[PDB]
Amino acid sequence: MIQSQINRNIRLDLADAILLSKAKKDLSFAEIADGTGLAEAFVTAALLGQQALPADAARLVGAKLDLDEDSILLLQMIPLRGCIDDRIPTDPTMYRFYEMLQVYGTTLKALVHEKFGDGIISAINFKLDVKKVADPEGGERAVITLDGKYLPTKPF
Amino acid sequence: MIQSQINRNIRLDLADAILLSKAKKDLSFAEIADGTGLAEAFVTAALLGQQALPADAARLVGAKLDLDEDSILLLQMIPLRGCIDDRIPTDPTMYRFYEMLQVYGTTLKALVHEKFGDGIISAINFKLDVKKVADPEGGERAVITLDGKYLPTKPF
Amino acid sequence: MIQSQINRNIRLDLADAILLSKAKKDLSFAEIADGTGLAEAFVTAALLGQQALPADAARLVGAKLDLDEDSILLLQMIPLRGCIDDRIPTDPTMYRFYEMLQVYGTTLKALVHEKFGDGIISAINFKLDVKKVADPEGGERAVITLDGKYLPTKPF
Amino acid sequence: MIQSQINRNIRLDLADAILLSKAKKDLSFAEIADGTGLAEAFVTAALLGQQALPADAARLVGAKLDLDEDSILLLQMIPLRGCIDDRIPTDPTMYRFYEMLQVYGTTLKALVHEKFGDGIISAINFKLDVKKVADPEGGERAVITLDGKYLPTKPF
Amino acid sequence: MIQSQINRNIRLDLADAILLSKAKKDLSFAEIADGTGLAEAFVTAALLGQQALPADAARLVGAKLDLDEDSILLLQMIPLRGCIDDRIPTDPTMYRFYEMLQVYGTTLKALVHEKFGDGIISAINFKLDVKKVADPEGGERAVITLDGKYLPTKPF
Amino acid sequence: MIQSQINRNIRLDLADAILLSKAKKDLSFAEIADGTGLAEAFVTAALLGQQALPADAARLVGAKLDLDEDSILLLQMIPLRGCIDDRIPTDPTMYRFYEMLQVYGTTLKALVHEKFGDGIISAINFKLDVKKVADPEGGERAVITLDGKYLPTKPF
Amino acid sequence: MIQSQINRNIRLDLADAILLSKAKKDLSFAEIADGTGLAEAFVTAALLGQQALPADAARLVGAKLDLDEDSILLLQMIPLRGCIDDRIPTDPTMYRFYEMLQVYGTTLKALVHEKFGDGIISAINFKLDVKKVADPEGGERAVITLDGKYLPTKPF
Amino acid sequence: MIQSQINRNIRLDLADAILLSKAKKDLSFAEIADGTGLAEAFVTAALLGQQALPADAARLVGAKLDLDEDSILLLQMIPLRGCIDDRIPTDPTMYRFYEMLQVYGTTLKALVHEKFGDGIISAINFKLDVKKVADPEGGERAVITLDGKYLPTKPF
Amino acid sequence: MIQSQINRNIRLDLADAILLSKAKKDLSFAEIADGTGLAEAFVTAALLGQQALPADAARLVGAKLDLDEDSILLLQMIPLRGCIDDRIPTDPTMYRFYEMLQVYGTTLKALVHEKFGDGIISAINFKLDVKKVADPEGGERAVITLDGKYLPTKPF
Amino acid sequence: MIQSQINRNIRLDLADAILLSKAKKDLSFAEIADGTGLAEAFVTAALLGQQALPADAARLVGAKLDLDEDSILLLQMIPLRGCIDDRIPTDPTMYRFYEMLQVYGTTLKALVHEKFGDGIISAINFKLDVKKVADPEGGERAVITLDGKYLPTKPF
Repeated sequence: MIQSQINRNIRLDLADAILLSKAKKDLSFAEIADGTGLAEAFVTAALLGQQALPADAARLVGAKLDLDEDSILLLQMIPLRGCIDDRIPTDPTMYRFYEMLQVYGTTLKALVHEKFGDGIISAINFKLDVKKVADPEGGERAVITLDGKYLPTKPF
Repeated sequence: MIQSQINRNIRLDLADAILLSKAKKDLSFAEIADGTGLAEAFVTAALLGQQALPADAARLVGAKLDLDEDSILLLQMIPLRGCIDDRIPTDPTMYRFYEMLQVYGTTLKALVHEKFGDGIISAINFKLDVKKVADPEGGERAVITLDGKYLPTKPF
Repeated sequence: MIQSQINRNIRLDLADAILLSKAKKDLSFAEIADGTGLAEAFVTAALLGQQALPADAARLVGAKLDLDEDSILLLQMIPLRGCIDDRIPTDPTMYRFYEMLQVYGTTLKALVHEKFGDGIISAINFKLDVKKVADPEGGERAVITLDGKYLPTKPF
Repeated sequence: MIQSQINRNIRLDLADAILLSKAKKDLSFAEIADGTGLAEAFVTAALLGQQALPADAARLVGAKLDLDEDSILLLQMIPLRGCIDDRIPTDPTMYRFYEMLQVYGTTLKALVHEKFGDGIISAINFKLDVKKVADPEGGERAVITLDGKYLPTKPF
Repeated sequence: MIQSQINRNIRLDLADAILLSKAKKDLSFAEIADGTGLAEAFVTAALLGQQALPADAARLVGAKLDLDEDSILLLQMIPLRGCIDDRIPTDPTMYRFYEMLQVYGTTLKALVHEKFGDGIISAINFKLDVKKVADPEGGERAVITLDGKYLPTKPF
Repeated sequence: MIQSQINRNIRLDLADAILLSKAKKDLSFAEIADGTGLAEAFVTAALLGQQALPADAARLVGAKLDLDEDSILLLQMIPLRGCIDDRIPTDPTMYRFYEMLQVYGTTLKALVHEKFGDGIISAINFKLDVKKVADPEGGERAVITLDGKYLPTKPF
Repeated sequence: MIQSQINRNIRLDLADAILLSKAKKDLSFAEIADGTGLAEAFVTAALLGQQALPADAARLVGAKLDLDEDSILLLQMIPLRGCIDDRIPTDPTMYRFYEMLQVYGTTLKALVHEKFGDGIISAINFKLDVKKVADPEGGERAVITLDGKYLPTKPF
Repeated sequence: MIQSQINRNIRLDLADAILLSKAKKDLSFAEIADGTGLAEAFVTAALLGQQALPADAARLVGAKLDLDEDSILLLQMIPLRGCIDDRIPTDPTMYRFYEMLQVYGTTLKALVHEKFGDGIISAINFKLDVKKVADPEGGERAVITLDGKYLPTKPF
Repeated sequence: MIQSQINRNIRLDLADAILLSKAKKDLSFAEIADGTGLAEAFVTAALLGQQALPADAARLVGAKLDLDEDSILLLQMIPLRGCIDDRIPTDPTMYRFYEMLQVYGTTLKALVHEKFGDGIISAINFKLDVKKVADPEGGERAVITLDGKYLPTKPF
Repeated sequence: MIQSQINRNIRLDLADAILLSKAKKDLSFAEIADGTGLAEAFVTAALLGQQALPADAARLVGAKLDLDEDSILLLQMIPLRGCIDDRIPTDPTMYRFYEMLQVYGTTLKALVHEKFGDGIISAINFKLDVKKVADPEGGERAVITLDGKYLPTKPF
């Protein structure tokens, strides 16, 4: 894929249409990603404008959601990424993930440098997943796994 | 503990002093936390101004770091949390965790509502840890586990 | 249930249409909510894009307001919450509630930690109500009750 | 009292000193306010730089906290109010009250206009209290009462 | 009136249309307010989306400006107030009033507290008028009178 | 006077010192300005860093407040004006004047152009005063007079 | 003229239409202003939404650009001024004039107070012109002249 | 020559010291620059932290102001330029030059491209001066000349 | 030539249309620029709203992309430049170039002043290109060359 | 190196001390880096707080600049990176590199995706250098080479 976007509004407008069609068909994101060979977090992110789908997956989810030909093509374009309206989320569900950064951001830095060294944990060579588990005290917990490659910073 | 702070600069200035003492003594965060009974991410976060240490743990790390009495008291105080200087990190290592939110924030929201329902994954009833694993294609990866309670949003 | 929004403009545009119909029909929020079994503050918030209505209540309020079938479906979706245009309200009526945070925010923090411990008063396990009472000295007062669960922050 | 401040840092620096004295003396805000004749939220807000104490209460809390003469006088000055560092709190405890505004701000406006009319609920002719109660489902809740005069907006 | 707005763009778009009709009809704000019994500043503010007109005044100004019935209803709605695009005016005429705040804002605070005590001068229980007077040095001056009730901040 | 400042912190730091001395001596702004031949609002603004005092008034207020020689010189310097910490006041007393601009800013623009024409009402050739009067409904009111030269905008 | 605007987008949308007509007709701003009796900077500013044209000039440039009657009327309206999208220009050509203020802003203040006294150089009683001259070392230079009335700040 | 600064606070603190010395010695910027062969705008900007002085000029002005040897050296370093505290000036005298950009910024762009072509008028190959002239209608005017080289933007 | 834009949205909307046509036709930027005689970075920048194409190149790329006549004209106008939506990129690919300025911006300043002197490296007399090369350790690298004229800052 | 910083001010204050010592000693960055075996851009960045020096290089440059032992240790710690005071540079020399992003940011994205695919050019696996070359039309140019590894974004 060599085609890319520069205005996030195009794919994000498509995301809204996808969500409406998805709600009318009573579909889940697991169901949509089923048969694509791709993880639910990757396929979901693509629908929401933050990843590009291969052609085969794009045609599959486009059929499932009744998308027109322009929209199936748009899902394959490399996006202009950035899902937050204005830098800091207002939505409580999204905000809690930002709050984890406000509380543990420097701890993440410190422990990455202690265990790996100078450099970063990648957000590109990177996998994400969300699992629901029982809480032994009652209720449920989300176990969200961030799996990123360590890239070192060395002198040159 | 019923005492709390309102100006983050006090605990963050202490953090800078802790970090210099820690460097002079060639100490790691894992070995500072050893013997506290507490996870390294929790103890590290406390040193960096973002959690309160129980008294026994505050005295132990204070001994290792040669902290004065006011500093050992300060580590026990409930902090004014917020480790980011100005809302968005400049540091590449912490920025990548912000970028995961810019790319996957809406996917996290969508999958949380899919698997749990309306509501939030807690940043309060919450544990995190960082593990280093080998990348089968070469190098190292960080597996960062966010483990939060689901709190539902229901009508009233 | 499992469907959710990512762009607040969809439900906020619906709220504008809802307010027009409500005004044209000379309806109050109390009487739109009457018969739903849900509190006026919850139903009002849903109309204004900040909560999801159960199917039975969305159908009922949609009949009262002559909403099309897509609008009744949108009311049931889990919203992308955040009602303030740009972080700080300009409207005097909403600004006063922000001002109470500028004046008493640190007092709320201090007294919450004093009475409960480290942690938060939840905005999720949470309800509020607005009550009109007579002022003994003349005129009327609003008694706005914020009722949230204490969630402790514990070492791990 | 006709003396007032223009730079919040003077009283906020004093607040930090008060908090350290309070912690060294193992005092609660309820204990400090006992005997002043004033509500704990009012006295606490004054200590934290957001209200002015009458002379007798200033002298009393200054004895309890072993404050010097300049500090006792500062507590009686009318403050430059505003406790939030930079408009939006970073601290989770304080942030939850902001989130209440992001979710319910327009509902509070709508319900205030429906029950009272055009105008505002006052943040000046206004009392606040925080009450710890049992959660009937288990645990504890905060019942926070905002009690403000209705001021109408009428043509002229 | 119990109906209120949450999106200022609706009444502001109406204001743009009102101003065009006013310009085509060569009308002044003084002429439009004549016969309403309401001050020109109040009626003007309502046209520009910042006040609500009573029904009789809305019908009279609507006849003068040839407004449709939806527009006449909208003028009676309680607005989402806030006339400044983005917090600080760009327009020189409006900016000068902001600059008066930058220069005299702390003086206004200091003199209010000196003459009245702790508290505010209300922007709600409030009247405003603009008068043209001759400058004895040549030219003209505006005398703009801000008339607000004092509301005291008292201990509780 | 040809000397001017470029960093407001110098004169604002002086202002804090002036306020402490003023408080210790139980002085009002009205009596500090007594005998200067200058209006209380002008003298007060100079003490608070927003105007320059002539040498005679600077010595006169400097004696009343027991200011050192450098301070009396500073009060004569042309200031770097701007009393608001960060663009929008947090203090309720100053905020209300900002809110009057949010509600009536466009009304003030419209009425200025109607009565005078294109141009501005000056904040430079400008005087203000604060008067305390009875509220005929009960209580007290402030009548704040803004008196500014009309400067026309003309084609060239 | 007593008619004014409050939303800059109306005249800025007109400016875009003017620019398209001007490009299609191969006209310069000098040619458009020729015959108006007005300086090219003033007429150009009016076309771009920042000044008001007298009626004779409005009709003339309207004929040159084949504008409709609503547009010719809009050009006569007193504008809501402010041509910069979001406070700081992104465009290099416009940014250089902002950079001149970042480098020389305090020097301009200092030199104005030294030559004139306390007060301002007016942006209202003000003329601007752009002159192209040869660079004696090769190339071309712009000599831009800012010609503003000095308005003194005097005690009262 | 080759030494440069990265923190504007160091030279801006030096500027404050220079202004205090200058005020005590009753010096003007014209007299300080006298004998340097450099324009008063250039020397003044250097004192205020926005240009570098040659060694001969730096010792010369340093002797007039009784600067220590570290200060004379600092004046010769290449500065981190930027005199505005926070992007938009609060001071009325400096604000007027920003307002000229809000009013004429796009006119300056349009006339530069008309007279010269695509590209910029330089703020680096650039000179400015401030001249006082008489206003034939009474009073005084400042003529500020901005003189910058045209650098073209050409295809490659 | 002499025509220029003031609202970036016009050319940026055209960019979106170009990208859609480009993807439908399976074209690369390299192929679109082929035959123009112009570098691929310059032509691409023009398509994306940030440069002006000469007439012959505009017609060539217009034919390739099946653009209408208004669009071919628009591509020849001098743009209102600025491709970043809100100052700091959200997109990871664009953000890495901002991060190189956060890490190396003061080093670039320091080394420019050491090797060249006071002044700037031009962004106007400026060429850039992107080259794909083998990584000697495995994989691919981008070698991005910024080639700008040095403009000195000298006294006047 | 497992030690890291969380507050950039510590290393940036050290950078200012380094720059003063460097200026007093008439040293260039090239000669400070000479004998380290490290590139001038890397050593310079470390001195300015944006990289970590290995122990041998830290001791060598510490000797050259007469740094104390705490400072030599600080240069070895992994920094909290971010050299720009407030997100967008004010300094002209630094700003030109930001302007290159405003003009070419979307072109860089487009050409990276065209030549490499989805993903990023690394700012971590990354080197840069600054070279002076003669301009054949007269004067000098800077050739700044940004050399980063391509990291692909692949489906998972």
